Amino acid sequence: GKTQLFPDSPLTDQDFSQLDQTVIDTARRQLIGRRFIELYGPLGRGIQSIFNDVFIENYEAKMDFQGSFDTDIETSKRVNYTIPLLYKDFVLYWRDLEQAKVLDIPIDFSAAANAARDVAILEDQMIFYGSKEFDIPGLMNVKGRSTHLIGNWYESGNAFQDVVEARNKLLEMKHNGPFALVLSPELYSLLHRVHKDTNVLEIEHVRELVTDGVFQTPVLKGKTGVLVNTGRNNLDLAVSEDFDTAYLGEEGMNHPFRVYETVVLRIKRPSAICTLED
Amino acid sequence: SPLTDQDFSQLDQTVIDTARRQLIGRRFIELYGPLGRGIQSIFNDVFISKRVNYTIPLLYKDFVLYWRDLEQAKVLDIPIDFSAAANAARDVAILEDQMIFYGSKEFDIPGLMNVKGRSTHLIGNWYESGNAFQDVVEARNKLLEMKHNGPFALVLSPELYSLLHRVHKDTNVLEIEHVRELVTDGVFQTPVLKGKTGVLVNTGRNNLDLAVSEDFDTAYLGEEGMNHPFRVYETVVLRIKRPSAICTLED
Amino acid sequence: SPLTDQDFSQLDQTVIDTARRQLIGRRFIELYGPLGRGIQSIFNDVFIETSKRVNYTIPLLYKDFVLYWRDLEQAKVLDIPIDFSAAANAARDVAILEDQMIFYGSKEFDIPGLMNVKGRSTHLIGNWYESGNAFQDVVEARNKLLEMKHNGPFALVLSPELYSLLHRVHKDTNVLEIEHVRELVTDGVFQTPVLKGKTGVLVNTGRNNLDLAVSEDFDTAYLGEEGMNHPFRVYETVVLRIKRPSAICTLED
Repeated sequence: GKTQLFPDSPLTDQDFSQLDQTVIDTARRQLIGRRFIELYGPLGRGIQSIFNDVFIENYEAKMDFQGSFDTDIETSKRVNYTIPLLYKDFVLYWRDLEQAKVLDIPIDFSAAANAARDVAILEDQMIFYGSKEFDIPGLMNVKGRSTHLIGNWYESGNAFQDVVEARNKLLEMKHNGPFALVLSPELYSLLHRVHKDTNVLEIEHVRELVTDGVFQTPVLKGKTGVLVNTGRNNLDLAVSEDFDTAYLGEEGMNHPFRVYETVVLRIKRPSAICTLED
Repeated sequence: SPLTDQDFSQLDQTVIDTARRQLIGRRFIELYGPLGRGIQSIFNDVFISKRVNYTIPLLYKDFVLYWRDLEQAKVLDIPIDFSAAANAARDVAILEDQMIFYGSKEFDIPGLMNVKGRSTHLIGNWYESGNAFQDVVEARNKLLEMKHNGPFALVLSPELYSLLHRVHKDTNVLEIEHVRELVTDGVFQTPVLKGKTGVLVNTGRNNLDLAVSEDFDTAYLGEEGMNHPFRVYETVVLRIKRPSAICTLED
Repeated sequence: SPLTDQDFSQLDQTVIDTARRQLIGRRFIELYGPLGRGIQSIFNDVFIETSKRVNYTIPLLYKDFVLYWRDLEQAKVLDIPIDFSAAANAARDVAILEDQMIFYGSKEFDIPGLMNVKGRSTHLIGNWYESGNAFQDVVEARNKLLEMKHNGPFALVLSPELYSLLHRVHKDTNVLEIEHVRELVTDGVFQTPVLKGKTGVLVNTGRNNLDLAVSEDFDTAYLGEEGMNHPFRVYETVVLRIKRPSAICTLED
């Protein structure tokens, strides 16, 4: 196992397994974008860049008697994306490890949770805004997406009207699949009032149209939201290496570790995204 | 055949799963078997008997796989991307649902919302409480007066389906739970219908059915410029035998 | 017969299912067995509050449909299942005729029906548009039936209009009138299109009050080839015996 990878590690196989379990459990509870985006299978270390095809037009099926000789294919542009690396560091102290070993006390993996939280926050930020250095577009700044302006959401019923208008805008472009809604926390809290007309909570009424769930993320500030047509053919996440931990070697009698992963986001059809902005 | 049998199997499964998750009409309409390729037209007897002939149409959509990506896939031993196949399969299902709910004006095939001999019900303002229940009850009464007492299915536009999500006055229950026992075959919604429209249909293979010749399938169009084009196709048609067993909630 | 055993079995199954899902009277009325074809008349003793014996003649109900040789030839060539569609229409028509005979009798054979027998109770209904009136009317009808030493499980049959009018919310109550009505009527509430307007019937069920004598159930017969086509006929022989006319209350306008 991980002991073979780092034979000079203070921990044992059980401790490494517990650390990995803690890291993955902390990562799972914090990842928002992975709740409605499919994962392209783990490729491996044999790749360092990916290819993305961006479409600009949509064609529908045809009805005929026997068929046709010509083949109709939409025009697409090919681009190259560089897979970035995201990582964080934490330290374990020798005195605490020795005391736990001599007292037969379970080891406290608290810094690993903070490292995993920071890595997850960085990944969410990259997904929702893109990497400026590598020039990778994000959900809220892609080119060719639809834009909607929201009104005053303090008055009851306005949010439902805005969501309906965004859905109509997305539907007029031959997009009928299930939708997902992501909001800033300030707007998310405003949906927990009582709809006077229907005598129900506004969030419950909104959840009827958005059948893939409504989520909120802290990376969005102020009045900000996005409506996305869920589908593998529309957007995807390519993962080279998932969340993992590495031992950096002893230094100053203290043992540092690193938590790292390599992911990227591919947007195929920018027309399947609507952004609700102030 | 650039792909081996495993890749073809995954392609077929991907197309089938993508199509099945989107189809609405197949959830409450029976199929008249996979007849085969030996038939090209069907006969319908409207029992009011009048015999008509319907020509079975063909629905298809094409996509393409490139060879560089495939070769890299076998080189690196990684799963093959099939996003284009799913994107193609979605549109075929959408077109099939549109044809089922509105028919083809060029093939001269009636749809559920425009067939002759049906019943029409004018709905009221659904923004209040209880109006939807009254409208559904009246539509079911109209259907019942025509010697039709069987399982019923209700299909609504998303706007009306959302409007149904309210509180039934004086009983403190959701109206949807008060409708699900009258309409014992379920309530469905589909984006095909626009505005405030709906349909109530008495199910049963003796009232209406779907005749299919070839189900969803994939065909290789042959190599072209070292690439690989593919086609996704199917041949289906809808027969309505008792037009009186349909009530359209219009506005 | 052009059909083999399998097609005959399928035809019988289709006719049986169509008849079973369409018959209303058979839901709350007992059957006096399959008697057979050795009996052509029955005896009914009416108790009036004594016994009067009356001879009833068993009628025959039938309807004909046809299969076209071109369709069976095409189905045989293409190896596709045959289409038994006219049989469903014939079975539906026969069932409708039987229900009409049960609820109104035959004037030719002077057999009384449920809504026109002599020695029954009649109740005049009010305006059922207002909430609560129907509950009061049903309660009063059951009270009328109660002061006759009749307390068995009751059954209610209504016209579709009255049946639909009953699906509102009871005034000053959370529940609908359907539940309150079904509380009193423990044998179910049925509706049929045979009744027209605002009419209904409340019947104290039981073998000793009324029953059905069936000499031959639903069956199919081959009439022989004609014009290369194939006609068939669906038929049955039933009759209704009412023994205690006092156990019926008819709601009329």
